[PDB]
Amino acid sequence: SPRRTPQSIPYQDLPHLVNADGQYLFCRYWAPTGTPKALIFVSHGAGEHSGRYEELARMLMGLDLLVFAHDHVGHGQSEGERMVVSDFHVFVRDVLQHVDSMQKDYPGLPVFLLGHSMGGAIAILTAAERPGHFAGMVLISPLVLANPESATTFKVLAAKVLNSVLPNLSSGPIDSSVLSRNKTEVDIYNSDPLICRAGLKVCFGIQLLNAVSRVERALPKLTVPFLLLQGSADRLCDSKGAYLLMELAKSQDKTLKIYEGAYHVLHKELPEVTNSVFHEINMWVSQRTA
Ligand SMILES: O=C(c1ccc2nc(-c3cnccc3C3(C4CCC4)CC3)oc2c1)N1CCN(c2nc3nc(Cl)ccc3o2)CC1
Repeated sequence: SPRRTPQSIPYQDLPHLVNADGQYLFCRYWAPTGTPKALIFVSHGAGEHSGRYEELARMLMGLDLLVFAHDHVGHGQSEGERMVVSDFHVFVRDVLQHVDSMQKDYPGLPVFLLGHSMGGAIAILTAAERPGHFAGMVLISPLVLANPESATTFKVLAAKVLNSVLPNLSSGPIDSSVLSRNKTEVDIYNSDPLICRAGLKVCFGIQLLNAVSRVERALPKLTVPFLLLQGSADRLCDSKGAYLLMELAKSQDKTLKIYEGAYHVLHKELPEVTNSVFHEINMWVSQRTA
């Protein structure tokens, strides 16, 4: 009987890739009609999925890039216990597998990464693993420094799980309303059956803590060009992290745009913010694929 997504759709009916642990990842592609100028992988965040990037991906495809993505293990239409990961590096390993597969299929093209939130930490660690190989990285509110208060509170729970055997302990859910000022986008997020909005399993939050630690160690060695988009009112990925990334990265091509008063999900924020975000990514990628 065929392997099916967690929503019961046979993988044989969907674009997919099998990762190094034998788990099926659901994949998406947006390719232009002409010859592609470059490849770009879209790296989604915690609890969400690649389908949330439809509009951004179609904009990038319109610049003649071949955009590709997958749902990370434990997310969306990919396999794995929901919101569990044996180690955070699994996400990076799987991105690298998909990139390597695509570069075989479409050789000679430069490859970019775009990542948001947890997906931005994944993007940072992916570029850091392959210094010199990626042409550029677009980061929308990447997880660099967590909100200090939320992180300290969580670290209490983390102390229980790290010192005891408590496999089912969970944090309280994040309030989706404090992550975008656009109430319609919040309602869409709350309506999407592929989003996990349950409280975070403490074991997974521990891997996010590992992600923050690894990102810190990676920054002084990062050299990839990057565009960094950050809201000043981000209640999850603290803006201090974006400033620290600008300061500590060794990249010779680094740009920060701060959106004053904007919340975390900048590409699903108020129209004037999101329109700027799309425009600024368009300009930055166009200039680096000319
Ligand atoms: O990638 C992440 C993401 C990043 C980092 C996180 N950290 C925790 C977390 C959860 N529980 C306890 C503690 C924590 C900590 C971590 C840091 C180490 C421990 C912050 C203390 O959850 C996170 C989630 N996201 C992207 C998708 N997502 C979204 N998309 C949305 N679109 C709209 Cl329109 C409205 C709303 C939305 O929300 C949600 C955000």
